[PDB]
Amino acid sequence: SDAPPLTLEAIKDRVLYVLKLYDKIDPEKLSVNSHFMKDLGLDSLDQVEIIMAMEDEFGFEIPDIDAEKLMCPQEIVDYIADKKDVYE
Amino acid sequence: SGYTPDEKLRLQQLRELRRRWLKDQELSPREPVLPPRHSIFAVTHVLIPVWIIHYYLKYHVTAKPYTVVERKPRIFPGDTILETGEVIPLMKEFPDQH
Amino acid sequence: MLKIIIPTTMLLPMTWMSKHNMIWINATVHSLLISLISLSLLNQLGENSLNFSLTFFSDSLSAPLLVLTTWLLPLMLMASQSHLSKETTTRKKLYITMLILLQLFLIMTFTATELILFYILFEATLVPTLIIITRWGNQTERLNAGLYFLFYTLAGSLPLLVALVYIQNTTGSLNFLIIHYWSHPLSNSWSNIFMWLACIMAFMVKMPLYGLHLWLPKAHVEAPIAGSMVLAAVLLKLGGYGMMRITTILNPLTNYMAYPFLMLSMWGMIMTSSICLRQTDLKSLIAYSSVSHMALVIVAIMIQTPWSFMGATALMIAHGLTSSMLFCLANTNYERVHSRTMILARGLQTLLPLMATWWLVASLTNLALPPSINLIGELFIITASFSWSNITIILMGMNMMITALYSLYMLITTQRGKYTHHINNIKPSFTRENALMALHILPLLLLTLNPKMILGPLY
Amino acid sequence: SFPKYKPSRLATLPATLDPAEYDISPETRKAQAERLAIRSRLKREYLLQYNDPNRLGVIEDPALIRWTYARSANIYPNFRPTPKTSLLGALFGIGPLFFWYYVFKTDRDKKEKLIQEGKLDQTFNISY
Amino acid sequence: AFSAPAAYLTHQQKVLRLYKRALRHLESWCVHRDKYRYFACLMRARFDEHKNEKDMVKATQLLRQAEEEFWYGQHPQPYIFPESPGGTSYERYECYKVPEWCLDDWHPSEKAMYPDYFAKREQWKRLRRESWEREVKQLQEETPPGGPRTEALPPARKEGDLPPLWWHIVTRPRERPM
Amino acid sequence: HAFFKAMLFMCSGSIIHSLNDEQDIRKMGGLYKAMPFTTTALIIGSLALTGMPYLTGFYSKDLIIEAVNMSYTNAWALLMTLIATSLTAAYSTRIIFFAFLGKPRFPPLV
Amino acid sequence: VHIEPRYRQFPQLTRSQLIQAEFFSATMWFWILWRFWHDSDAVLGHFPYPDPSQWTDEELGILPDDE
Amino acid sequence: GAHLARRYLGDASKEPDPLRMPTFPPDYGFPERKEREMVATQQEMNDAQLMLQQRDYCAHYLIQLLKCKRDSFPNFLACKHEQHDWDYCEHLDYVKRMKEFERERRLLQRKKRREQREAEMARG
Amino acid sequence: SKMELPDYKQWKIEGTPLETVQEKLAARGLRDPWGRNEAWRYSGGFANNVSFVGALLKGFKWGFAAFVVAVGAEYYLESQ
Ligand SMILES: CCCCCCCCCCCCCCCCC[C@@H](O)O[C@H](CO[C@H](O)CCCCCCCCCCCCCCC)COP(=O)(O)OCC[N+](C)(C)C
Ligand SMILES: CCCCCCCCCCCC(=O)SCCNC(=O)CCNC(=O)[C@H](O)C(C)(C)COP(=O)(O)O
Repeated sequence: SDAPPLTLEAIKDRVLYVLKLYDKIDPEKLSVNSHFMKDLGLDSLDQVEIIMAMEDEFGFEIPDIDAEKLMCPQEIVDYIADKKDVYE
Repeated sequence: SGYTPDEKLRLQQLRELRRRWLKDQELSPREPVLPPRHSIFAVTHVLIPVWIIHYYLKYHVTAKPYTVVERKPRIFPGDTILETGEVIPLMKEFPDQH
Repeated sequence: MLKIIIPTTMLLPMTWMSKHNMIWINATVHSLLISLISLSLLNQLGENSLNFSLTFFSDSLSAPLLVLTTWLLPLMLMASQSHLSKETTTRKKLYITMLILLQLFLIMTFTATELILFYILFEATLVPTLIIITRWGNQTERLNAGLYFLFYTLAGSLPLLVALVYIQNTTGSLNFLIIHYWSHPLSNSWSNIFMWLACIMAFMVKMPLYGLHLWLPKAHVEAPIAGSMVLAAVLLKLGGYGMMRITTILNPLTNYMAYPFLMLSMWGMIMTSSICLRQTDLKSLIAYSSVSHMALVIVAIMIQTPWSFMGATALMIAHGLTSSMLFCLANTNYERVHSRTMILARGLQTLLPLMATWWLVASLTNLALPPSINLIGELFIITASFSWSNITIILMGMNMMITALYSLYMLITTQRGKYTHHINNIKPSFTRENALMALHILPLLLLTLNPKMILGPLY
Repeated sequence: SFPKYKPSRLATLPATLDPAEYDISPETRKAQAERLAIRSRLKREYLLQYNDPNRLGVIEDPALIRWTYARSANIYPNFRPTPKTSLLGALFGIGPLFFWYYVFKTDRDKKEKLIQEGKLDQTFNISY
Repeated sequence: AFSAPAAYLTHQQKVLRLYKRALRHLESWCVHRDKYRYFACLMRARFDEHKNEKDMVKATQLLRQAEEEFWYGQHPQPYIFPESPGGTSYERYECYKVPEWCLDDWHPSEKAMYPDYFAKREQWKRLRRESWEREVKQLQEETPPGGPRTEALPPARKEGDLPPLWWHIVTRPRERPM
Repeated sequence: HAFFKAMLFMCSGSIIHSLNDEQDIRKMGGLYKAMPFTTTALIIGSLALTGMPYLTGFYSKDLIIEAVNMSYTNAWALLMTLIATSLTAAYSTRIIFFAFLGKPRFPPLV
Repeated sequence: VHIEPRYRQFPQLTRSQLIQAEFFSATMWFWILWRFWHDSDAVLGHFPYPDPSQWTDEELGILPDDE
Repeated sequence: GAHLARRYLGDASKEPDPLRMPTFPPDYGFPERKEREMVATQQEMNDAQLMLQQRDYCAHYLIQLLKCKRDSFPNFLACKHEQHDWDYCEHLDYVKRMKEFERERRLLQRKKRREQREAEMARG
Repeated sequence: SKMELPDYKQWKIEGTPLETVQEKLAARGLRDPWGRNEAWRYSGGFANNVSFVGALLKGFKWGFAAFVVAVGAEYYLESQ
């Protein structure tokens, strides 16, 4: 039929997959709850690039006012789940 | 930057409620409780309409003048007419620029 | 033709002798029966009219109007019983009495053989309409509307009366048959010019003519739904019928006395069609639509050709049915949300699909889609105007575009888009409203099937 | 440096090209604060009735009522006959009528003059 | 769309927004991935060259030239995600979104099917009804005396409370309702 | 024209449906091997639209062009017809090159 | 026929679609070659276009500039 | 095309005008000319109902082609000789038209040059 | 159904135009931290693709073989 019913585990896997292809983060040091400025030492431009990469990966745009607030991969996964009506 | 604690907590609570609501939209196995030959297409959709149309054109439409007008058939040299039996002469001894 | 007049006068005491909870049923049933009876007047001749007696006659122009009136009475009855549920029994009987008296006056008006009798009945129609508007209207503007409805009419009709009696002191008769047979040309003098104006201005203000139309938006907006129905579908056609009747004695003055009115009609048709494009009130949009269509009818009557008369008759019938349907469709939403603003309740196709289908059919008929009788009348009038002068095809063509725009505009504003979030009192459509829509729309296409019944005597 | 974009009525100036938002001062920030406060107060007043479980019907909006009243019923009481109003009314209400009268009268006079001389080719012109 | 806006945007916020817009439009110009990566790295270097300017006036003046350059060199037909406010499917499914209160007008024959769903609906309605008085009182308590100054709403703090004004956010129709 | 225009639109619709309702050619990568039958149909339709000899578009467009070439007609109209029939092949090349050749550019969930 | 997503790999191809595509491309090219072999005149022209300047004055009937 | 460039950029006085052509008598340069004949009768072309534009001097070949087309209906690839004959006749017609065009151009240029030469001779 | 993502360390920019981009950015002191995210578009079965002329002449070989066979049969079938 159409695309399968995206789940929370799939979204988390895809976000972590995209983040682990970033050269500026260490894959071993990266976790689901790691902060971008605090734990990973990135600036705002890197966060914008990460948001753009997520947009490319999932194929939908995140508004700037909402994208400014996502600081950990768990927050990105949660925003995606609430946007796409995913509950399991 | 990021969220303040109040926004984070409100988003968590609204997310919990929304996932509960979306889980409630699901259908249990009994939800739609409903309360209590081969070539027939070619007959009811082609044969019957063509019968009606042929009858209507044969016995009603053509009962009046000029209702179904057909253009005159083309006649070529060397042809013979069906009614009169007249044959048409040939075509003026071609110069034969072979 | 007393076989139609007497049953209405019998509807009167039957309503006044009915049990308190059976008035609507009896009235609707017997009004439908009277419409079925009046259906027999469509059997007309090809040469002369149906001269029943010295007082009443039926013609190929008045029979469709009589059928439309007798058919409209039951529709008004169904459309009225919703918002009059809390009324007392006596006031409900009074409202039904006003409706019945209006129907009786219209029936006698459309068949009078005499011009003074026609004037008396065509003026008597004001009292029930005025009482209905000023008593059962909803807002405080209604009083003013009544005044605007009254004097605008009377200032046009009182001179006519004078002219009428003047004619009777010159020719000796105001009977329509004798007037037609003993017709004589009108000379070119100032007295004849003012006699022409006196004979024409009443029917031109009842059309209404552009510039003289200010009473119509008030009257059609502050009136109750039955009042709007009867004002738009029948009472506007009194002017057209009267002009078609009275023009037999105005030739050849019309040949040059029609220029100001033709100019007003065409330019004001464009103007009112444009006004419909910026209207925050949904009822006012329908009222101005009526103004534009009646301007077209005025042009058709004024150019005085057989094709124009045929198209004008068809256009009056089609406009009556269509405008009544549009008013009822708007009244459904008003009764749901208690507001007349068009952009208040939006996206109603999602909530009411069958109502959206009714809206689509009404709007498609309003913009004269072929082969509807609206289109037949409009096209006949346009062909007659083209014969009158080739340049008219500009203005007429302009109107044809603008109409469509505003028509679809209304639909796109009310049915499409997204529903308003805070409006949660939109209940499913009742069987009564769907039946009202169906009984409005089915006769339109049924007459499309046999169009010679509404083409008038010139057919 | 680069070619400049000049705004028009039907193609307005973008926000990022506006000099007014690139030189700010504290009273502008205060004004923005009061604007947001008014917007938030109206939003709260709306949302309190919007979510009320006992609310059935239409939430009345005085802004819509004011808009419709201004567009319909307030216009005449605030009308004054001025040279501008009088001239615009005379033009837009009289000029088109006389223009169309002149055009149609000229056309019909020419057609009638052609008819009188018997040269218009009215053959097959049965229906009128 | 979910977050309450502020009275104004900060300088850093404007710079970030211009950076994102420039990157997206440059990608619209550079169709292929490797070329886009090359020119995006060039743009990133161009952006971070003036990152350490202590003069705010000169920073906002540089931002002014940046906006002028972007407006001159923008893509006339930039790529838009299909469901974005300019995309080809922005409001495609809005005609299928039906409010929940419509279910309150279903005929009992229609409600005879799906009994358990309507039981859960009754439970939700009861929860909202119980919750409403508290939600109003909490909003009354937490509001400054001069009316609210932002559009943000407080969370629930009490033992079994619910966040005030939650019904129409929780019961959104769906993103693909039908 | 009905034939190849309808089937070109059907191929475009197939591409759109496969790539999650995406219509921009800039995000349509290399579908030559991923969509073999669609590629075949679109190539055949593009060659028919450009009047490649002995296909369906040849028997009408070729005669139309050779007939405007042999007529007492406006010179500007003839020149514009020739430039337009060049631009036809130009935009067909654009469609094929951007939609089927090269490397993928669509979201990774294939 | 069940085809599952791949996530950054080439899509799964069934043999049928490849056979159909190759067959139809081959039939198109065969038709073009066959028709050109039998209807070359439709592309290269059928009759030789004569040039005018090699037409003598005798058949064109123009006088030798004297009478 | 070159004739267009010759007429529009060069001397148009000596170039033929397609609208007004031919401008010399048909018997002017030729001592005698044969009257071009037709093979198809008017009634024959009327019975065939060709066209008002297909009733040219090659109408007989077209009539024969149509007759063979009708007779060989299911085999729509059998009337190739008849089509070839019709095409050859139309080709000869076009060749004749080109010959007329050149005859007119040569007559125009020769007449104008001879008139100029005679005027110069009478001017000395 | 029940499919997992491929392991992430197989994606490398080596042998792809992304390598050329990295070399050109290195000469300017710059770096591209996103190449491995784009490597999948060149890594797997998308490694090579035809040219425009190669795409237009898709089934030319089979059709030409069939045409040659048919014409040869025709040449020796008129010898009946
Ligand atoms: C808001 C909309 C309301 C509806 C509008 C109704 C329109 C009514 C207009 C009346 C149409 C024509 C009226 C008179 C016919 C001719 C008009 C005149 O201009 O023509 C010339 C008239 O000549 C001069 O114009 C003399 C008349 C001048 C005095 C009239 C006053 C006009 C002022 C306009 C005021 C606006 C009137 C509407 C008020 C509401 C013709 O020359 P003449 O041959 O000699 O007269 C013909 C009559 N004869 C044969 C007996 C001799
Ligand atoms: C496609 C065609 C259009 C091209 C348009 C693009 C061209 C313009 C590029 C040049 C414009 C500039 O750099 S304008 C340079 C503006 N100057 C400053 O910003 C100095 C103060 N620094 C800060 O504000 C933050 O450090 C900040 C930099 C935001 C980082 O934010 P974070 O670290 O907290 O994430």
